[PDB]
Amino acid sequence: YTMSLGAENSVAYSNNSIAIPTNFTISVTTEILPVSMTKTSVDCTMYICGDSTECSNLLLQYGSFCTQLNRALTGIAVEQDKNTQEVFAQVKQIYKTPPIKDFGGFNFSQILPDPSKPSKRSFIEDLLFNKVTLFNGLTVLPPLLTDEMIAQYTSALLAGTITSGWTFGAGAALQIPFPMQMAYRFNGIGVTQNVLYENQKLIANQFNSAIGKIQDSLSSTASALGKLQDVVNQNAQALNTLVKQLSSNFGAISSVLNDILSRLDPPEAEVQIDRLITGRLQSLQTYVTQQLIRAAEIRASANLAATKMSECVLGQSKRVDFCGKGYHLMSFPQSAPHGVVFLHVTYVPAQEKNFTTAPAICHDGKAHFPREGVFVSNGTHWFVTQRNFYEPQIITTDNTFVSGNCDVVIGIVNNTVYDP
Amino acid sequence: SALGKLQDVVNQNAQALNTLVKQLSSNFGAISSVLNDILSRLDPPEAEVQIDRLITGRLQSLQTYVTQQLIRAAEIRASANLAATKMSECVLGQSKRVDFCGKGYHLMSFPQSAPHGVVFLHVTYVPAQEKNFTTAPAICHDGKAHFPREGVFVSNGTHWFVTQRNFYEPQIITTDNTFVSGNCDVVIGIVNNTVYDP
Amino acid sequence: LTGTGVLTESNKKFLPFQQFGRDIADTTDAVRILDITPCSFGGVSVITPGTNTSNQVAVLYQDVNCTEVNVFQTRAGCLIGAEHVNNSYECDIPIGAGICASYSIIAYTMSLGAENSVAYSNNSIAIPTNFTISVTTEILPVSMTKTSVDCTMYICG
Amino acid sequence: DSTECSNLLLQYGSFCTQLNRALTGIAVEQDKNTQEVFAQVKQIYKTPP
Ligand SMILES: *[C@@H]1O[C@H](CO)[C@@H](O)[C@H](O)[C@H]1NC(C)=O
Ligand SMILES: *[C@@H]1O[C@H](CO)[C@@H](O)[C@H](O)[C@H]1NC(C)=O
Ligand SMILES: *[C@@H]1O[C@H](CO)[C@@H](O)[C@H](O)[C@H]1NC(C)=O
Ligand SMILES: *[C@@H]1O[C@H](CO)[C@@H](O)[C@H](O)[C@H]1NC(C)=O
Ligand SMILES: *[C@@H]1O[C@H](CO)[C@@H](O)[C@H](O)[C@H]1NC(C)=O
Ligand SMILES: *[C@@H]1O[C@H](CO)[C@@H](O)[C@H](O)[C@H]1NC(C)=O
Ligand SMILES: *[C@@H]1O[C@H](CO)[C@@H](O)[C@H](O)[C@H]1NC(C)=O
Ligand SMILES: *[C@@H]1O[C@H](CO)[C@@H](O)[C@H](O)[C@H]1NC(C)=O
Ligand SMILES: *[C@@H]1O[C@H](CO)[C@@H](O)[C@H](O)[C@H]1NC(C)=O
Ligand SMILES: *[C@@H]1O[C@H](CO)[C@@H](O)[C@H](O)[C@H]1NC(C)=O
Ligand SMILES: *[C@@H]1O[C@H](CO)[C@@H](O)[C@H](O)[C@H]1NC(C)=O
Ligand SMILES: *[C@@H]1O[C@H](CO)[C@@H](O)[C@H](O)[C@H]1NC(C)=O
Ligand SMILES: *[C@@H]1O[C@H](CO)[C@@H](O)[C@H](O)[C@H]1NC(C)=O
Ligand SMILES: *[C@@H]1O[C@H](CO)[C@@H](O)[C@H](O)[C@H]1NC(C)=O
Repeated sequence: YTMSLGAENSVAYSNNSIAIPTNFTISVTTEILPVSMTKTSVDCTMYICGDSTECSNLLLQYGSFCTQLNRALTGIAVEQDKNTQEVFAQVKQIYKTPPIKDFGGFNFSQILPDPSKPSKRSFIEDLLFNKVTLFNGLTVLPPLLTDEMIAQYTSALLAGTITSGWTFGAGAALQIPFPMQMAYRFNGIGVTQNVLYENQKLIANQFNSAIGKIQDSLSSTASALGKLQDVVNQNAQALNTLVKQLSSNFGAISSVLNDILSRLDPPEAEVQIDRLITGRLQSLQTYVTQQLIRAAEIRASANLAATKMSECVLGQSKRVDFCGKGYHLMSFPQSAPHGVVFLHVTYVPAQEKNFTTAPAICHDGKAHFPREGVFVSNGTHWFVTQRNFYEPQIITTDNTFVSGNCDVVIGIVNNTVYDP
Repeated sequence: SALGKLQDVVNQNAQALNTLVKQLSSNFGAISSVLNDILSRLDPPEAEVQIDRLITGRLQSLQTYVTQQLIRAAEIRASANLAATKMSECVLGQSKRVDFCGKGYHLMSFPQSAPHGVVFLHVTYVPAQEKNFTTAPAICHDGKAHFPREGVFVSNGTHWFVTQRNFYEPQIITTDNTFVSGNCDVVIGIVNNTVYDP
Repeated sequence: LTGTGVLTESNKKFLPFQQFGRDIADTTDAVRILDITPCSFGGVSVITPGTNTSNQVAVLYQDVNCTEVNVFQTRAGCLIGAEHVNNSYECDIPIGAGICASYSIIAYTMSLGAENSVAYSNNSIAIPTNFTISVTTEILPVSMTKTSVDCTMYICG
Repeated sequence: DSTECSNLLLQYGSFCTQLNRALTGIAVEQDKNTQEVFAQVKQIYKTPP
């Protein structure tokens, strides 16, 4: 068929009509970002020749490409370590969650470290690790930061986020009861603190339900970590392709160097060695170039991940869709085998209602504009509310300001303004 | 080693050029690394065979160097895009992004030149001398719940004040800097207090 | 068929018509039944606190269980010449697998940072009473040397 | 379409698969770039008459 771009709808746009939500949704979405890849070291002399002195002699008379390839691979490994350090080792102190989990009904046991010691990983981290499944001079250099240390970094970041908000990302951590932290975050997205202080129980229940939906999605729905799996698969495919190319004839009489040496005279043996060296060296050049390109891509992804950690996790971001769809509230990091997972907690408007607006109010031959919010009328009664939530208030001189007469404003209506 | 990044960049470039020069004087499987001796010693068929071999080797070395230079140029372009962005919203303005231009609340930045790069001196605000106070989500007065317009309600042990979030400026609770948004029967943590009406 | 490696008793079962056995990469693995496993090999790294600070060095064999050949064993391989201390310091020379070295040469596990527990409780906040103006230096390369190579002159001369 | 090329390339290796995989990955990446840049919404809104 021809793919459909999405649902087709027409929005009722009028010069005196607005739609304001009367309810909200706390939605938790998951974002996957690769942070690093496997550190592979290739010994060029061992790969091309395989501990044969004569092939090594012909290689060293050929040139110094081996040093260049080793330097490139070493630089790739150090870049991977730096990527891991920059994404994870950001906070200079390891914060510990207090034993009394009094977060005003906001459950966090699914992302907090489990006291039962499952390698000091949260239950979500355990599912993330379990969901992804991971001789010729080819070695795998272990990462500098172990999985437990990465988990401890994530736990410290998460504990600092809960117990201090964004204060610990800008200096010394300052304790906050985590309810006024949510009130501050609501203030950041344009919602007054009264919404939280009226619907705290509902907000906590919705947040726990969203975490549970993430629980079910990670438990049942597979292929949720497609990016990390794709990175691992590409690296494994490239390595396997190099391994397969090790046993190519390249125009020689045999792909086994030892067989050539034990069968053929030194002049013809060395010309066959030259052919094999040319082929294997070209294959290694191709592999190193692809590895460098992939390392650059992974470095860009890790820079993006570090920016997301610093902006979404250590604070509240006003950037649209940078930390999840909707008005971003907070983010929680979770460790992944070769990357990171961001649980973005966001505010989504819902349950909308029609209203009639007016730019200003003409009262006593004067134009009154709202300080913050918008003028809305249901039926024949006029009120002022806030943009992101329907909280009507009586129009009063305190929350409105006067600017000129009501002759130049287009769309102004006649209404009374209460003077207290 | 304060300017270690620029030093690393110039060292990498110098190493690449030095490696190219060294590879120029490599045998590449021929009889000698010099071409004039090949001309003066061999007959035209063998001479052109050795010249072809040397051309192939040097062409491979030059392509390797060019590819490395292209990768490094892409990385430097990314770094320069980052630098231009940092200049754009940290020198030409104030950035609200966390840790983009310094550890702490960024105030302003100053750019300075460098032999092959730029250096940003980020002036940032860092809180210090933290003190512990007793808080409440709202204040109950005349059967009504009062919330601060901006800031937070704190208590020093006996009296309740309202201050700002990033600094301690305690002020008496007043109807001017507080707003009423309901009663005291729904707010968790409500604390009874009086609000001065001027 | 000539080669270098270690002959080992094989638990795999061959067939009467089968003589050689090759695993992935089409390389010889088992020969008639004896398994061929090449002897241990790997890289050699040197850990030094710099020539001026000291003349002492430690040798790290990566991916080699060097019990066959001050000895420490880590997931990154084995280390010779360093005394294992059970303290926790900031990493100075990154060895790998969470293990670093510092100056006698000691090897330890990385200290992730100062550990403190925020005094988190309801109706309690921490508010600063003073400010600090901090200037932080950040360095970003903007450009590199523009080099032009004439291929005709370089290759031929 | 010469059999000698196939004969001399089957022993040369599997570079053709590498190049095809690289080009396929590039093509998939461009499709993803367009998809990410242009499909920021899932509803096709229409301007009122
Ligand atoms: C908002 O939705 C929740 C259920 O999601 C409901 O319990 C609540 O009453 C709604 N709010 C209003 C004002 O109707
Ligand atoms: C949080 O959820 C876990 C299991 O989902 C439960 O054991 C725990 O009691 C919950 N905490 C609160 C405060 O409800
Ligand atoms: C309210 O708005 C919706 C969509 O914005 C529209 O379909 C509906 O007709 C409006 N209702 C009234 C009474 O205008
Ligand atoms: C409009 O809504 C307000 C709610 O504040 C209510 O007091 C008023 O009666 C409503 N007017 C009409 C005409 O429904
Ligand atoms: C909206 O447009 C209509 C034309 O259909 C006009 O009669 C009306 O005065 C306009 N109202 C405002 C507030 O602009
Ligand atoms: C508002 O009232 C004034 C005075 O009664 C009148 O001149 C004007 O036409 C009214 N405006 C509207 C929009 O009804
Ligand atoms: C009191 O303040 C200190 C520093 O000012 C802070 O680190 C601590 O969390 C606070 N709470 C205590 C000691 O209960
Ligand atoms: C709190 O401060 C007020 C005035 O700033 C003072 O009257 C009172 O004695 C103080 N109480 C304590 C316990 O420090
Ligand atoms: C704080 O929590 C304790 C129990 O942990 C409770 O007794 C107290 O009433 C709470 N105070 C406020 C202001 O929420
Ligand atoms: C606040 O005062 C009202 C009446 O004056 C009383 O009913 C209520 O229990 C008081 N609350 C507290 C926390 O003292
Ligand atoms: C170490 O540094 C010193 C002074 O900085 C210098 O003289 C020496 O050459 C360096 N290395 C050696 C060989 O000690
Ligand atoms: C080395 O081998 C011994 C026994 O052969 C084993 O106990 C030890 O775990 C190995 N060391 C490592 C981690 O390579
Ligand atoms: C740490 O290591 C030392 C020496 O390796 C050993 O005595 C013991 O396992 C640990 N010592 C202490 C005091 O924990
Ligand atoms: C704040 O620190 C400065 C020095 O940085 C000092 O002069 C001043 O007395 C301090 N202020 C307070 C209120 O302690």
